[PDB]
Amino acid sequence: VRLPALHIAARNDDTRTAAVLLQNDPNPDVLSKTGFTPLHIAAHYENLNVAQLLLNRGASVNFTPQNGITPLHIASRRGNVIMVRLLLDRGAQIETKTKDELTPLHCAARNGHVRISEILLDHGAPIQAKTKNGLSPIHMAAQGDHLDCVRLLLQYDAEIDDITLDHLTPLHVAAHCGHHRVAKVLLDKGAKPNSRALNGFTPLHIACKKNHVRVMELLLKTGASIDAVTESGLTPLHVASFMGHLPIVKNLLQRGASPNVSNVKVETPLHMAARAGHTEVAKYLLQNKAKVNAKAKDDQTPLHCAARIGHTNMVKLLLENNANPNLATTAGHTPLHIAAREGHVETVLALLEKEASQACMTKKGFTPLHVAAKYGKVRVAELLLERDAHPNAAGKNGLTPLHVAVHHNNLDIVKLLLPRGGSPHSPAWNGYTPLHIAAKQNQVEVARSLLQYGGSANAESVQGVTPLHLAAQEGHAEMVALLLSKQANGNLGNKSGLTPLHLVAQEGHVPVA
Amino acid sequence: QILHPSAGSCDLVPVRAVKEGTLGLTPAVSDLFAAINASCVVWKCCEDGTLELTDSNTKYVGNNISTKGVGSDRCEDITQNYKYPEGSLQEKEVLERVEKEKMERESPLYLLLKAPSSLPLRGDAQISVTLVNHSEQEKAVQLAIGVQAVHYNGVLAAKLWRKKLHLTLSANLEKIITIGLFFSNFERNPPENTFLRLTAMATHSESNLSCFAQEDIAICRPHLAIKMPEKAEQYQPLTASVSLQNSLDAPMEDCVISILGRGLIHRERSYRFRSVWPENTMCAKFQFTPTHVGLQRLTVEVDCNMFQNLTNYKSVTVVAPEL
Amino acid sequence: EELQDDYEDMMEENLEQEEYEDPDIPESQM
Repeated sequence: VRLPALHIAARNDDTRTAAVLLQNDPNPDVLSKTGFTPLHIAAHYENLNVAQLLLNRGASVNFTPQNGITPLHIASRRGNVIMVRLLLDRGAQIETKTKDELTPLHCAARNGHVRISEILLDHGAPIQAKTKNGLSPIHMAAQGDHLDCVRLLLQYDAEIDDITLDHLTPLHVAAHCGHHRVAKVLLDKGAKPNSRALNGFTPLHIACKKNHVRVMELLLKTGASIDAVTESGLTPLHVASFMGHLPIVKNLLQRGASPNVSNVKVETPLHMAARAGHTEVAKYLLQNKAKVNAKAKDDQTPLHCAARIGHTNMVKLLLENNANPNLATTAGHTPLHIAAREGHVETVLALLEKEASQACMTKKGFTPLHVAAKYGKVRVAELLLERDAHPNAAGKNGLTPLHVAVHHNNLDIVKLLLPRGGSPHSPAWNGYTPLHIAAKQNQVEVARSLLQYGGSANAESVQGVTPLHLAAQEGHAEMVALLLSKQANGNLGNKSGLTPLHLVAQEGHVPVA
Repeated sequence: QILHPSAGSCDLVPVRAVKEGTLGLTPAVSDLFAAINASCVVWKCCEDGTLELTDSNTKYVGNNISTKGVGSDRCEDITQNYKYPEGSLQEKEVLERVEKEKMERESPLYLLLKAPSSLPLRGDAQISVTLVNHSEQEKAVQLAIGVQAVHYNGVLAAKLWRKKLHLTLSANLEKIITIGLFFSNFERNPPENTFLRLTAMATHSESNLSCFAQEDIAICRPHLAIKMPEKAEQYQPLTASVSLQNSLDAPMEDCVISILGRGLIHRERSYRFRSVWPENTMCAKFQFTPTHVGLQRLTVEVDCNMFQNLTNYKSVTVVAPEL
Repeated sequence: EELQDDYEDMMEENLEQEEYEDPDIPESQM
């Protein structure tokens, strides 16, 4: 687990120990466990004397380990100007690539070594060489905020609009990393300000995504399009409002960016600031032009988007300005419906304080109380029933909130609806009562609550079917015994005369019979 | 490490401590951090005496932190050693931590000012003021433009130019105003080694708030071009030609040129060249013998009645004679 | 102290093999 003695001598620049070792063992290219020769160590630490000794004793100046890191690569990465010179005079190859296709110029430019980069360029290094991801040395210089390296590479006729495999120009990289000085040099040297990435992202889009305000001002000063869209229709205000960067949003709106723009999903910048919860960005959007009641796909408002995530103070902000809670989607869902689905009690309370109508019904026929009863939201149902909610509201199908609480097996909603007015004697379109559903689904505890509040076990459907008929047909012996102790008639027949024993015979449950 | 004297005693502050806002490591981290992270608040001084807050453009501090490059006469930017990129997550973290430590211890109008980075000496340049009305009604806006000479340390030198415009902005309309910044309009010549503070101030009706922007403009002097071979032999005569183009509005009089440089010229040699009329060129040749082997540098200084201490340099590698 | 760099693990850490690689090209899909 210790290094070979020649590596240790190379690290310490000990030429006497190295000379003794090479007199004993004449191999200067002894390999460590990682496969690095002592020349690699000498190039890393810029130990000139031991490097000259090793090269005079026959060390491979162009040694290539499995990862392809030559000593010239290490000297260029570390900034060892004198070692780079010495290796170049002894025959170091200038175009050799690593496993990720990095040249020594890539290593020099990534770490911003201007002198080394100029030395390699003067020896014929390829300035347009690419890595596995298509990064030229100017990309690596722009990524590291190496202003003078970018300047030197541009002076050596590097392509200012070279793209990576992701179609990223050096301006794109400068905008992504927030290096406004590199971006300034590139744009003053003629870089295109509206270059498109793979997803149609301009450098302005990336600057507005990462809250890089100085890059944004520098781009807009040099003729970047403020209304440029991506493939999805994203404006820089859509990106800034979604990410919540208030300085970017304020600067874009001050300069005259349109705030009522839409994308494929017909979403607006206020929609993305409601769906993300940035109340201050949305507040500034509404001070300027913004349609608070604007509609997207599926007829969704920013109130719909704010109610889904449950961010309460945005709901209060949107509602206080001009938002109308009674607006509904294509499926008929008002923001009260969405808030009741996710159990957002504070959002429901804020919506209800601003005249949200619980009488609004979806296409299926569901009030917000229905949705709470379907999804088991007992805090929302408690708050709705507290303030003007009809427990026996029904649509065309006749389903009440008690129907959908029993159907989805929400005991807490059932135990909350019954004392407040949820009637057990409410028939559906087919005449089914809430006790009909419990008896079929073997909800014994729900049935006990339904029976305790006056549920009738002999209530009949449109075809004469009682809950005892459904319990016996489904083979629920405990349900049948419960109903039979609450005045259920076991001899009662349906329209065709079928008794519960007939329905037991059809399916074959011995314990029920 | 950064040497930071305190009016006294001196402190050694690591650059990383300033970058990370490690206030408490050394006593001077707070001052160095405030040197490159403070915010600028602009107040308008009304003639009534009341001090009104102004809606001003962001004045960034700690810009282009520069030092001489290694192995070259190029300029290296080391701002990333002192600061995270503006608006980044790391800068946000550092700023919030510094704010937390200090707290524990203790509009319808938009103005955009476009200015060139330099104004030629006794020369001409154009500036642009963009005003954007966001109100639904038209605005009677008083736009005030000022030019002031400021020293390197921010001390006000002299008031050079003021300009008052009266514009009407249509509702939801952007207006671009181009103003020519001419040296001959200045009430007095700027003092030497000073910079130009260009300010714009837009006030409308009785909104009690004024848009404000400012830009620092450097004064650009004629380029001193030095022509000299890249390599020179030791103990052999070497000729360096120096050229200057008179791009001013007056002749260059009382003209003195000096040449120096350690390893090429013993002390300095000053010469007189003829007066240069406008749009003409000086072209002076100097012969000297380099006597020290190595990478040397020739420094040329030109003096006249229009400008003084105009200095340019050129590097020459002096090589040993062939054996 | 002063002898940790003589070992293969420490020298591998010192040589920083990750800086001779293309790390990634992040996009941060929104």
